[PDB]
Amino acid sequence: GLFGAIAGFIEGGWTGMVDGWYGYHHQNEQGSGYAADQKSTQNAINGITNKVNSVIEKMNTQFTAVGKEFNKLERRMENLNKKVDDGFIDIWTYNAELLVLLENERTLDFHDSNVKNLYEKVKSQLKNNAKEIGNGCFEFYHKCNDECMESVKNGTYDYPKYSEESKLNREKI
Amino acid sequence: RPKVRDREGRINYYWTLLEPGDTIIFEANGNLIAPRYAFALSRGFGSGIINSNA
Repeated sequence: GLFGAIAGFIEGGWTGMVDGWYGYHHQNEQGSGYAADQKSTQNAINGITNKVNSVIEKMNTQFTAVGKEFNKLERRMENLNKKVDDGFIDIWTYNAELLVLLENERTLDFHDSNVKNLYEKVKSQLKNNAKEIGNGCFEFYHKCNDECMESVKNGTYDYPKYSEESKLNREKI
Repeated sequence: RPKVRDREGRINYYWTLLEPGDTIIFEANGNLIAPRYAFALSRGFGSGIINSNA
């Protein structure tokens, strides 16, 4: 969208990944599988949670009786009351709807952010030991068993340990 | 007056609040509908009335 990851180069979502909002799909011989990155997902849940709880919990409301009843020689008062009520209703309607719109856009952009930043996190670890295949996917030059994958996931990857094999496999490509 | 509940006459109803220490005095030679029961209350604040069949 605003960062070109969700609905951008990553065409769609993974219905099989239930561990969270953001995650990984690996393809080492040992087998495939889906996982979630609980760090970014958890930070996103905390942020969004705080947003919603900030749009709700911030509404102070004193004890108030909106209704006022007037007679037939108090039409000025009755129309003044009507004017107050209608004014507040206008304000809250407008500001409420625009708030929902604007912050919905902001939320979607926030997810798009998290995914792009995650992709870049992986990219900066694999500079020459892999190529950018398709979209939201890297192909390795050295074979990366489960342990290695779970290494990319928790940040620690150890690049020079696999740099040589990669240097070989890359030349002919 | 036009018959309302079949009555050409009327009674105009009146009320007031009597704060502690103060004294209310009625005087009349006729046409008075005296009070029988009054209501000793403490106030409360800021509410309204509801008109529904719920």
